[PDB]
Amino acid sequence: LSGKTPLFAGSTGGLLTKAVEEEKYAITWTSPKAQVFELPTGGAATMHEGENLLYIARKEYGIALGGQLRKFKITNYKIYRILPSGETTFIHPADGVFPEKVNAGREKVRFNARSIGENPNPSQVKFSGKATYD
Amino acid sequence: AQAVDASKNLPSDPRNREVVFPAGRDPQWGNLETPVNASPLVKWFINNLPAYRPGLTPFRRGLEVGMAHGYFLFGPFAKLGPLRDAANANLAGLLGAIGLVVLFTLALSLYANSNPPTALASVTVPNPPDAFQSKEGWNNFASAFLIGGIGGAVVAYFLTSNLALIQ
Amino acid sequence: NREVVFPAGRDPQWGNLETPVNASPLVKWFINNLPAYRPGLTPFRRGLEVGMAHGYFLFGPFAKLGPLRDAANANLAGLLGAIGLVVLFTLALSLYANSNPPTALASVTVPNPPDAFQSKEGWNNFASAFLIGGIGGAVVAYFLTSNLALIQGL
Amino acid sequence: SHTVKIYDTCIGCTQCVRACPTDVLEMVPWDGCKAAQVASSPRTEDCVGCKRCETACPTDFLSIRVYLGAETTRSMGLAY
Amino acid sequence: ASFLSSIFVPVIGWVVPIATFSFLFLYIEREDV
Ligand code: CLA
Ligand code: CLA
Ligand code: CLA
Ligand SMILES: CC1=C(/C=C/C(C)=C/C=C/C(C)=C/C=C/C=C(C)/C=C/C=C(C)/C=C/C2=C(C)CCCC2(C)C)C(C)(C)CCC1
Ligand SMILES: CC1=C(/C=C/C(C)=C/C=C/C(C)=C/C=C/C=C(C)/C=C/C=C(C)/C=C/C2=C(C)CCCC2(C)C)C(C)(C)CCC1
Ligand SMILES: CC1=C(/C=C/C(C)=C\C=C\C(C)=C\C=C\C=C(C)\C=C\C=C(C)\C=C\C2=C(C)CCCC2(C)C)C(C)(C)CCC1
Ligand code: SF4
Ligand code: SF4
Repeated sequence: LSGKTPLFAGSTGGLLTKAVEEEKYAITWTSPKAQVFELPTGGAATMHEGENLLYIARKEYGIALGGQLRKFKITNYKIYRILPSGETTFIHPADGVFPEKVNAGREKVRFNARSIGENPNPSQVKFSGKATYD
Repeated sequence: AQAVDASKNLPSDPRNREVVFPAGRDPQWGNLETPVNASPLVKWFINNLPAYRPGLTPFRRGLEVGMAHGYFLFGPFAKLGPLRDAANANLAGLLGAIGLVVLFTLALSLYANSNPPTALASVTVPNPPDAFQSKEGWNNFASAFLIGGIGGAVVAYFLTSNLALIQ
Repeated sequence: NREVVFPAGRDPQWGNLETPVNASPLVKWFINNLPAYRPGLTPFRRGLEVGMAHGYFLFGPFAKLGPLRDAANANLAGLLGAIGLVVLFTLALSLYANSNPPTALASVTVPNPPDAFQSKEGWNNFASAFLIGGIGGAVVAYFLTSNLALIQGL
Repeated sequence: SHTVKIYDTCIGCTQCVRACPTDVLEMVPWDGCKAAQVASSPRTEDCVGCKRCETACPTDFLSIRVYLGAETTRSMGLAY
Repeated sequence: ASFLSSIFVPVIGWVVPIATFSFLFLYIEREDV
């Protein structure tokens, strides 16, 4: 992970003890212009001219921030998951294409070929460990 | 125009000097360095308290902690408790104060046996505090709290009861 | 119904036998969680809790049955007599500690190795705590019994 | 943690994947020769049960469902 | 016979809660049950 931290004085809302112990997140993006943007949790900050990086508590804050970056026309937002051992994984886009646009490499999962009304009654699957939706 | 209006932008102005800073150098962190949190006076006081003092054994910490609390808890039970207007008013405070120390020591050893997660680090105390990160350290702390707490309450009882003779 | 008594572990070759008194759920907890076997304590804290229990125990026989029991200084004799007995108990630990004591044994009720009593340091720290807690337990029992009339008189 | 089940009545609106804050959903190609696409739920551990997708799906009854289940730190949205 | 109430009331209000809550707390916080 390489990038400049946005310039902000600091805030009570932000990283907490969970970050050291459990899966802190980090978002990365490149800017064309230095602009003022609202942080995910309180306040405002100034992004640098290129290769910004911000450490984040939850994945929801990063994607919520990405929607704000799209207002500034920045679509190269990347999110990572940082475990305490330092393992960093390219978490949000697994492949370069975004989730909205289809790609051949992906595969359907948890697809129920039946209609929703065709689900079985729960009495038929009691005392079996099965669930109706499965 | 007054010069105070012109100097508002300059950094030489006493206004523009900022007292508050981000926790450490990382601004992403939760805390904020403040004169209450990160002053040299407060840092010295908190870091040198028995819970944070360097080079002390866990038993010595609880004794210093217990002797304070035992000496403190005698007051409310004596003057404001029941039987406050009676010959045995001060005696009731000694028993009630020791009662909390037993209950307090129970919670300590009880919290100890349940695996305590950690002792956290903050701006006021940057290093990890002590060996309070294990059952062995917390258990010795509990036994020390009991001894000091019983002693501190007795001291407040001796001084308070025999205050007229001291005068 | 079927058998209740079993051999110690899987091996019947060994001496000990698993019995209700030896290997019940209740007895295993009490013995293993007594201070002499409780996990997560240092040698000092074990001796303190043990002595505190014994000083409180040993005060009674000297006071209510020793000489001068039917006198004004009865309860005082129990405190001094108990402390003298605790000191001898403390001295015995130092000798057993300073004589290279072999080992502590592991039985069925305490299956794991019992504690770090496998050295001179563990027993010596045990002895220092016995005197501190031992004298404390007796002093506590003295003030209660001497002032029991007041505590009830409240 | 949760379980997001996607049923046969999808039509490829792509509204569910957009509304998701945690990126639990994804649009994948369907083996249907004349079916353009279909949704998916590959990373279900990050579901936060906010039911925004159920509000977005325009079928008469929802092709997508979010069944609540065993909770965790991620599902409960605990930054601490 | 009235002295029984002087011994049974406090243990119900103090000893039994302390024993139950102390066991239950350590039981629920146990890692393996
Ligand atoms: C149901 C059981 C129960 C019982 C038996 C008691 C009994 C008592 N409570 Mg109590 N209490 C209870 C539940 C109970 N409480 C609950 C649920 C609450 C929460 C609302 C309270 C809140 C409460 C308050 C807020 C106060 C009491 C006080 C008292 C005492 C007042 C007696 C008196 O008239 O003046 C006093 C008469 C005396 C003879 C002096 C009493 C001296 C104490 C009780 C000696 C205790 C020594 C103790 C056992 C040491 C413990 C260590 C040991 C565990 C090893 C009395 C002993 C009052 C008090 O101050 O007691 C000191 C008081 O202020 N209670
Ligand atoms: C409601 C709570 C309460 C009560 C009733 C008392 C009562 C008492 N405290 Mg006390 N104290 C308290 C809270 C309390 N304190 C707190 C919060 C602290 C820590 C900050 C202390 C620290 C403390 C010390 C260090 C000493 C006492 C002493 C005394 C006794 C004075 C002797 C006497 O009987 O004179 C008659 C008493 C009165 C007419 C009323 C109380 C007057 C005292 C002097 C008040 C002192 C506390 C202070 C004003 C609290 C504010 C602290 C805050 C700014 C942080 C008295 C029984 C002394 C003692 O042991 O006695 C020999 C002593 O050396 N206390
Ligand atoms: C062996 C039998 C026996 C018994 C029962 C006693 C009993 C007594 N003797 Mg004595 N005596 C004996 C033999 C005995 N004597 C002999 C053989 C001699 C000749 C040397 C004497 C010479 C003698 C003298 C010269 C004096 C006494 C005195 C006393 C009294 C005080 C005891 C005391 O302070 O000890 C304190 C005892 C202890 C600190 C230890 C007590 C051990 C407890 C009871 C153990 C209990 C175990 C428990 C139940 C099990 C726990 C189970 C667990 C799982 C919970 C008491 C009545 C004194 C007195 O004046 O008499 C009135 C006195 O001055 N004795
Ligand atoms: C100003 C100020 C302040 C205040 C302070 C205070 C008020 C204090 C406290 C006080 C206290 C709280 C004190 C106490 C003390 C106590 C003592 C003095 C104790 C004693 C003890 C003893 C001596 C004991 C002993 C013993 C033992 C241990 C055992 C055996 C027995 C005997 C008894 C021997 C503060 C910090 C807040 C803040 C800042 C400023
Ligand atoms: C039922 C039962 C039983 C019984 C039991 C018993 C009988 C008990 C014992 C008892 C005892 C045996 C008790 C004791 C206790 C003691 C105590 C209570 C102590 C105290 C202490 C203290 C408090 C101290 C403190 C101090 C110190 C340490 C130092 C300084 C000083 C002072 C004082 C502060 C048995 C188990 C057998 C079996 C089973 C069942
Ligand atoms: C529980 C238990 C057990 C059992 C036990 C029994 C059952 C019994 C014992 C017994 C014993 C072990 C006893 C002891 C006793 C002793 C005595 C009897 C002593 C006395 C002494 C005297 C009387 C002296 C006094 C004095 C002093 C100390 C000093 C100064 C001088 C005079 C002379 C004053 C066992 C071991 C198995 C294990 C653990 C637990
Ligand atoms: S029907 Fe629902 S799941 Fe299917 S594409 Fe439209 S919004 Fe997505
Ligand atoms: S509850 Fe709905 S919107 Fe929220 S993560 Fe799950 S599928 Fe997406």
